[PDB]
Amino acid sequence: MTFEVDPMDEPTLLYVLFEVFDVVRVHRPHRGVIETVYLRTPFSAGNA
Amino acid sequence: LYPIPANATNVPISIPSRNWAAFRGWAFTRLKTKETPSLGSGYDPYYTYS
Amino acid sequence: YMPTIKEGNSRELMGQQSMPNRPNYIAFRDNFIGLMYYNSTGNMGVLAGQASQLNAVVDLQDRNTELSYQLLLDSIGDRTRYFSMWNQAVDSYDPDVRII
Amino acid sequence: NSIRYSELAPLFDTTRVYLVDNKSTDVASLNYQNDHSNFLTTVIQNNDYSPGEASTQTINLDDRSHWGGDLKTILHTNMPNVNEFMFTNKFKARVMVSRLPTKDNQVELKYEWVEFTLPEGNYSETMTIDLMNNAIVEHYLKVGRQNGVLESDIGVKFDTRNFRLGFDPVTGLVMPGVYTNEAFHPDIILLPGCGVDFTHSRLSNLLGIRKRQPFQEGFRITYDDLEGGNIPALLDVDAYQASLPVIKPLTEDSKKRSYNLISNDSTFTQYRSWYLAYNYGDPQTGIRSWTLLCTPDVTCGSEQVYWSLPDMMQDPVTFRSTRQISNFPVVGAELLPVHSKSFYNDQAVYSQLIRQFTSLTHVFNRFPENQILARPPAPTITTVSENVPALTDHGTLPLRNSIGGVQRVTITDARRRTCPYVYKALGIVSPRVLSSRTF
Repeated sequence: MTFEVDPMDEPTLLYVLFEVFDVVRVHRPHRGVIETVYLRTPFSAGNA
Repeated sequence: LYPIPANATNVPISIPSRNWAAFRGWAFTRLKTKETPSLGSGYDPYYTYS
Repeated sequence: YMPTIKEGNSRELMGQQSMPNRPNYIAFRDNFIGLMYYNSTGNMGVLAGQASQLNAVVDLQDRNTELSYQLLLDSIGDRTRYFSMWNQAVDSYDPDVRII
Repeated sequence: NSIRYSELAPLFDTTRVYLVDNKSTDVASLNYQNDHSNFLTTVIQNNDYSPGEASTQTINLDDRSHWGGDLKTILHTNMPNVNEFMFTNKFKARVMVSRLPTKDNQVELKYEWVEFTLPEGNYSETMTIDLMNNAIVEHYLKVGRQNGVLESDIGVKFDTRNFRLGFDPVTGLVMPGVYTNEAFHPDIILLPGCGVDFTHSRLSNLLGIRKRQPFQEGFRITYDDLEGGNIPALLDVDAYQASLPVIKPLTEDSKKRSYNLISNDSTFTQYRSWYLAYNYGDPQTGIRSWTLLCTPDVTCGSEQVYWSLPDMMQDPVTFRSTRQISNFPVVGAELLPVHSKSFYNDQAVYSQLIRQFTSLTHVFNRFPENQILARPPAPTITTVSENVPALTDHGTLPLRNSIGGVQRVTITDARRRTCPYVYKALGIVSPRVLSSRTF
C-alpha cells in the first residue's frame, strides 16, 4: 500500500486497521477449568 | 503503526507475504508520534504528553 | 506585562497587568482508558482456573482493546449521554470553536 | 509429530526455538524497563516481516501430544566483589561514638550500631578488608573525633594475622615485641562494648567467619562472645636488651597511642580476636562452638540462579502459575557463574609494601606505629573471582502446547529477584513428543 499525505512539521504515525476476524471460542469442560481457543485471520495468531 | 517523517509526503508501506483468507478491509488515520504512547510496556519514558 | 525586570517595588510596577492562567482540566479518561494494561504482553492479565495453569487471556500487541470498546459503545447505544459509573463521557469539541 | 507454524510448512519433531536477548532489542517497545535477566524476547525469527512485526504470531505444537523441550541455556555475568545487590557492601558494626567525662572523676562511653557502606566495585580480599577498615575510620573521622574519642579506642578492627606466635607461656608476652607480619585468616578485633553485625550482610563469607548453625536468624559477634581470646601484650624488647632480666608489657607507641591493657599488672590487652578465641579459647563454650573456619572466598558465597520460562514451559509440580516479577515458576536451577579461582605467592606481604609506595598515600596505612591498628598483612593464599561462561543442560522440560511469539526469560536470584549483573542470556529449547494426550 502506498499512501500520499499532506506534509506536517512533526513526526507523525500511520494507523492502518487491517480488519481481521479476531475470534475467541471459550470451552469450559470441567468445573473450574476454562480453556479458550483463539483465532484471527489474515494476521494469523492463536490456538487454531 | 507506521512511522512518517517530518514534512514527508509519500508513505509506502509493505505487508510482506501473508495468507489473506477472510480479509475484511482497511481503515486508516494519520496519528502523531507525540500523542501516541508506545503500548506494550509497563512505562513509556519517551512519552511527555497527557 | 512586566514593565521592568527589577523585582523590587517601583512606580513602573503599577503598570504591570494580570492575565488569568489557561484552564486545564485534568481527569481520568473516557471509559477509564489508561488505567488497565490492555494489549501489553508483559503485563497481560489473567483469568484462569485456580488449579488450572492455562491462561484464558492470550492478549496480543497489535490489538487495540481500548478503541474496540470506544467504537462498541457508539453502535450499541447513545454516546452523547453521560454515564458517571464507567466515566462514560465522550470527548467532544465545541462545533463553533473548531469550525469558525 | 507436527510442530506446525502458521505462515510456513508444518515442521515435524525435534526443531529448535531460540530465546536470545539480542532480539529483545529488536522488539524494544515491550522492554524499556527490563535487564538481561528479566526480558521479553521473540522466537518467531521469520525474516520477511521486520525485526519486530512478527512477534504476534504463534508456534502451535500439536494438542494430541504432550511436548517436552530440552532446555540448554548460556549464561554469563559480570558481578563485582563488592556490590549493593548481593549484600556485599553493607555491614553493621557497633563502634565507640563519644568518650566524654561525667561530672566527677568518671568518663561515660556512648555506643551505637552504625551502618557501614563500602564503595561498589570489584576488589581483592586485601583491598576489601582495607576498605572494611576504612569504613571504621570514616565513621571515626566524621562522627568519632568531633566528640573526643581517642585513637587508642577505635572499636572494630578487621585484621588478618595471629597474635599468639611469639607467645611464651612461662612469661605471658609476645617475645619479639612485634607481632608477626604473616597472614593466617581474617579475624575481627573488638573492645569492651563493641561488636559487628553480619545478619543482613554477606561479608561474613569474605572474612571466613560462618555460623556452625546457619539456619538461625541473626549473626552478631560481641566482645562478650569472644571470651578467652585476649590479644597478648608485647614484650618491651628495647628494655629487655637494655638491662641485659626485666620484663615489661608494652604500653604505648612512638606517637603515645596506648595499648588498652586490662590492668597495670597484667600481660593481656583489652583487644580481642576472633582467631584467638577460636583456636585458643574454650572449644565447648567459646566462639568455636557456633562459628566456623572457612576459605575466605572472594566471591562471598556462590548462590544459585533460577531460570524460568513462564510462557512456553509447563509449570513443575507444586509451582503455581503466576505473573509476579519476583515469583515465576522455576524451570531450571543453575549455579551463579562467578567462580572463585585460587592464587598463591609467597611475597604477598612484600607486594603489599610496594603497594603502599606505589599508591603514594597513607589512607590504607593509617596508624602505622600501632601494631594492632596497623594495615593487615595480605594473605599468601588469596582468591581471584572469575566470571566464567556457563553452558548447562537443564534436561527435558514439559512444554506449553501453544508457544507465543513473545516469550519471557527471567533469571531469578536465590532470594527470588532479578539479577542486574547478567548481560548474556540465551535459551535453546528442543521440542519433542513425550506422550500422547488423546487415545
